Amino acid sequence: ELQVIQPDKSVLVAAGETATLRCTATSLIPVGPIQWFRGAGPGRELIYNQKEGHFPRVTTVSDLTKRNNMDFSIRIGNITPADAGTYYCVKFRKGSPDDVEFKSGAGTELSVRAK
Amino acid sequence: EVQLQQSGAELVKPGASVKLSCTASGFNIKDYYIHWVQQRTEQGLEWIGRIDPEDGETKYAPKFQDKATITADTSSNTAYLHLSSLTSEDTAVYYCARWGAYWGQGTLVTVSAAKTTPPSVYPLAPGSAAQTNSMVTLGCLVKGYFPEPVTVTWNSGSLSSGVHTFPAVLQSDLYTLSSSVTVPSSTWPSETVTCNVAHPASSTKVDKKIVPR
Amino acid sequence: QIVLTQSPAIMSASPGEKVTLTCASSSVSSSYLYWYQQKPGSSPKLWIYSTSNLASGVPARFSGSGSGTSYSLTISSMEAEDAASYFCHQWSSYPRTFGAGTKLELKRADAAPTVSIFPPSSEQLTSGGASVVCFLNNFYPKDINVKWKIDGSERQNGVLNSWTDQDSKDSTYSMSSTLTLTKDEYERHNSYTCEATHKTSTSPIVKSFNRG
Repeated sequence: ELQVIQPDKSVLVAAGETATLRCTATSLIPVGPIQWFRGAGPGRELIYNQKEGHFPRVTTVSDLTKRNNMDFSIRIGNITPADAGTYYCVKFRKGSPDDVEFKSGAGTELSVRAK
Repeated sequence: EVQLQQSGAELVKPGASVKLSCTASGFNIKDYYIHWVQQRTEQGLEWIGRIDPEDGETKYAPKFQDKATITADTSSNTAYLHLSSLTSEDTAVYYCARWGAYWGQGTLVTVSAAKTTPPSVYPLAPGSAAQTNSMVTLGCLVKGYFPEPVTVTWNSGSLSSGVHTFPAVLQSDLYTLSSSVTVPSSTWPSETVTCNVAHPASSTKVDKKIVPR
Repeated sequence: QIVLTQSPAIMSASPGEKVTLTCASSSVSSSYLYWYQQKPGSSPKLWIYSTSNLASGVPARFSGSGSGTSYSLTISSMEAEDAASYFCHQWSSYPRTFGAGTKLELKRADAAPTVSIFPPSSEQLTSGGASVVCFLNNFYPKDINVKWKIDGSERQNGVLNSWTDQDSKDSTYSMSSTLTLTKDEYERHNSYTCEATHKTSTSPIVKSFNRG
């Protein structure tokens, strides 16, 4: 049984700084990619997807290409007040018709101090 | 740098099959989904499918399910697109993509029962003793070849400013293409202007020097 | 699958003009909406991602907006290098789809075509064929009509017409018209005329030669 753990309930950064959203998985099973979202539900915003998508503001804390990697923390650079919100670390599994969400973290609230 | 290099243009007889290739550099395909897209002149861009080279999982749009088979080889860092029972509606440019901003240059796939034919290149010159203007326009007529494409350059790529190479037009299973170049009259009578026509399907590379008459 | 309707399919804008391209969806889409710029002979380039974010290298004059079932791409000040085809794309619903695209041309000043006519070369005449080539280069607007006149009579078929896309520099169009005859049919006539009708002239634009 894999768990998605976000050790930070909330985070405060200044505008222009970097936001580090921490997330660790407890298992490699099941196989599947990790995705980051801002918000939950149907209209949630895709923040990161390790297999497809354009996310030039996001860098991974660790090397996700390593087979035994379980750190899925990301860094969002040049934070502005518009980046404030709740970010969820989500584990996906292989399914039909596309990848299917397996488990989501409890979320990390990002708040920003403006300039 | 990330780059995707696709295989050359293909000519397939209707009902037969073909496998297109896509080799990546600057990254390992094992780490990302590799997508395939087709673009027809009258139907726009259509997503065919993708593969996860890490586990070999493939997805397909329901339109291309029994038509397309996507494979990948992590060792050679290459993805493949196999197309079966090709009809004339499958004539398109097929793209390789790591989704987002990384695309291949595309692969032309012509599905036709017509035979391969090398081109005839003909020079287009105004003639000696003709009235000298400020500019002179030379040309190059490429006629009676199949299939696409044909590569036309002037002076091995040196002349590029006033060049117009026109799209090929099919007439009774044969293409005709033309290209013009406009250079100052103080150059062409005294300097070499050569038409460089290449047709890979016939392995014919012809240089045609433009001489007056 | 999601239908992405881009209307109008072709539009024109002058330099410095604000232009808005629209993308309407058959069903709702989310931040999986990308815009791709494509010019003839090149791969699609990611231009806008997640509705409003510019890809690296995209000039600041571009901007994206929209939500739900309708989205838009906007150029604040049209430039010549902006002339291309733009496709909206969604991949929040399976399977991912593209719009039919909007071709965007730059509305430059009118330009008359520079016409060159070439008799059949000596190489082709020895093969038994005779092609008369007429180049109509660097004109604007794109709309043009060419007729072939042979000794005062129009030759209706045997003509192959080809047009270039809008040039990246001067934003003009070019056209090539080739009239192909057998070597015999060609030698049975003296004067050949390439006649064009274009906005830049209230009379036909004629270019001719005598076979001797």
